[PDB]
Amino acid sequence: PSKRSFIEDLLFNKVTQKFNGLTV
Amino acid sequence: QCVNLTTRTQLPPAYTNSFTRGVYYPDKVFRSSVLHSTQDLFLPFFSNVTWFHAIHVTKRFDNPVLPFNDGVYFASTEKSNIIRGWIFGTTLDSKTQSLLIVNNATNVVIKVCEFQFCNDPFLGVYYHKNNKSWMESEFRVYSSANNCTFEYVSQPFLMDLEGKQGNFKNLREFVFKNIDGYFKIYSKHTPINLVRDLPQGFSALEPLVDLPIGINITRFQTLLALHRSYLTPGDSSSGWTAGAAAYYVGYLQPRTFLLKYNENGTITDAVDCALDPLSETKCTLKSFTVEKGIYQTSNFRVQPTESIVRFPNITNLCPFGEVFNATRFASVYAWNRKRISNCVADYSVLYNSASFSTFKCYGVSPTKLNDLCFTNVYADSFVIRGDEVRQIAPGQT
Amino acid sequence: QFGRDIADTTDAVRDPQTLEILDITPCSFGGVSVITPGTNTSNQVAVLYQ
Amino acid sequence: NTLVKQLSSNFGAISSVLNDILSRLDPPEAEVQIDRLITGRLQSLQTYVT
Amino acid sequence: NTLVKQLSSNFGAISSVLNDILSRLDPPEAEVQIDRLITGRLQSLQTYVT
Amino acid sequence: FELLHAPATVCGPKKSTNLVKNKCVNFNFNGLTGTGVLTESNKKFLPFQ
Ligand SMILES: *[C@@H]1O[C@H](CO)[C@@H](O)[C@H](O)[C@H]1NC(C)=O
Ligand SMILES: *[C@@H]1O[C@H](CO)[C@@H](O)[C@H](O)[C@H]1NC(C)=O
Ligand SMILES: *[C@@H]1O[C@H](CO)[C@@H](O)[C@H](O)[C@H]1NC(C)=O
Repeated sequence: PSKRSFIEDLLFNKVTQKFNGLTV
Repeated sequence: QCVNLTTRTQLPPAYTNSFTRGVYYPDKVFRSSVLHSTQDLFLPFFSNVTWFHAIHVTKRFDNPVLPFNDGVYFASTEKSNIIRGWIFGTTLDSKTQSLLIVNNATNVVIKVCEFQFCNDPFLGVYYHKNNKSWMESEFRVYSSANNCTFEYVSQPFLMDLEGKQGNFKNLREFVFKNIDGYFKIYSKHTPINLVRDLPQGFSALEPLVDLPIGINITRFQTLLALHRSYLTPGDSSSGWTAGAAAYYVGYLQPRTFLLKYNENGTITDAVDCALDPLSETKCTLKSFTVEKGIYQTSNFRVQPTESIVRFPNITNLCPFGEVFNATRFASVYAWNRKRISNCVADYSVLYNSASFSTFKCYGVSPTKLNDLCFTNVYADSFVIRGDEVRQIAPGQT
Repeated sequence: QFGRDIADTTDAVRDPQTLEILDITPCSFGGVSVITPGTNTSNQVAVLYQ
Repeated sequence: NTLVKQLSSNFGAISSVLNDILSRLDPPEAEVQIDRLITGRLQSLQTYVT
Repeated sequence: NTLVKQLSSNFGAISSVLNDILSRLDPPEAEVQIDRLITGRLQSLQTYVT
Repeated sequence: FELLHAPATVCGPKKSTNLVKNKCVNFNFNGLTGTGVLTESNKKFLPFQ
């Protein structure tokens, strides 16, 4: 479904307030 | 004199658009070649503004009393000078003092008095056709005043009451604000030649005078000249005709403006910091031009629409007389302790009855004590001398 | 009687009449932005709520 | 996380939550108390940006 | 431009200018006026220099 | 009372001096005070300013 490559899709998964005015 | 007017015709109101008008120098400082902002009461641009007029066509003078809002804008396109003054006050009946403004062939006058104004006041301005001269023949404006506390007078310098109708050729603009017990007047004249509407383009008013008055004002009226001649048979309340005059009033409200000062310190342009998201962006950058781009402005919030209160179903009332007017007290070395629980308090019934010499409070404000809910409520009590009450404060020694 | 969230804030409350627990969520808050073509071209603008 | 926890610090004001002060005290006493929280909060905000 | 315009903020003193204090107030009274302005102005240089 | 917001005729007993020009001087006018050089103005005012 994503065109992300086999090694990239392996790579992603190795990695891991709004009421206070904090936003992203 | 006083009377009630008769033989009028009255009609539904008319309305027009508040093109950019209501700007003045906010204070007697000087600045130039600069953009500066101020937070002040103003007329928002494009405000819906009521149109009033009086025409023969009928006799469409009805000139009703209008509510004095916390500020008024007034202007008239002018011909034959039919405006002669204004009236401002609340009760208008000598039960309160009120302000009068007059411009007549005897004197130009400002007075604050216990005026008993008339119920439908006017000047009975009449024509000596045999000598082609116009004058007020009836002062049908107030009967009396019980006292006057301010009076000021200026000359009848140019009290010309004669002219001929047509397109308006003049424009007198006024703003009236009463704040901190002072009436501040700002004005402008402008020559015009316009078909009976608000002008286009821009100009800004200047402060004229600043007069102290103690009164509060809630209603206002315009003081006008009527017309009477051989063409107007009747009594002094029916034997009159309508002219062709018109005037407009706009009501001020809180605003923020950005103001452009030329090298000569004249307000050549202004921007309403609330009219529009583009206008608010202009205000955000403090510039009249903005380049292609994306910008951010004031946040979006949703107001609390209702209020609710949920105290428990208490019914009992606390002990009070059994504490503050008891038979006996402890020696202070062995001071007494008492519990208060499961009950409602009220301090106000204490303040209104008990002649306490002192009622100090710490960490709370006593006025708010009825607004709260509490735990572990204890009372201490003892007797000491009058000198010794000094010691009963936090950090005493 | 109360709850608190990990942001140190009172998230929930017991009603004194019904002893029913109620959850609070603040009034809606929005981020606002404005898009412009440049003033020396046109004055129609689009507004974006973030 | 540190910045949100800093809301609970009282900086020597009577209470952490302003609504407690701004309810239980009248303006001329609140206005010498709330004055401290603002200075404490600003300095925590200033440090974050730096 | 910002660092200059900070000269006009009152920081809670009665007025924005030393002359408008020293002409108005006795020296024992003035110090709890002037010590406000020193605090409020000094922080703006420290912020700008950083 | 109000204070330097606008001119009013309730002023203290001091006497005015002559108006010295082009010198570094202390100056004060109706309370407003400063130090500097004073020179002929090239700036117009509206009569109320
Ligand atoms: C003026 O004011 C006093 C206020 O006591 C009032 O008694 C009096 O009727 C007023 N008018 C006259 C006639 O002086
Ligand atoms: C400013 O005043 C000067 C001198 O009267 C005049 O030449 C100039 O056109 C004025 N500028 C404006 C826009 O008022
Ligand atoms: C004592 O104080 C209470 C509360 O104010 C009051 O209701 C009561 O009448 C007082 N009794 C006397 C003896 O004054």
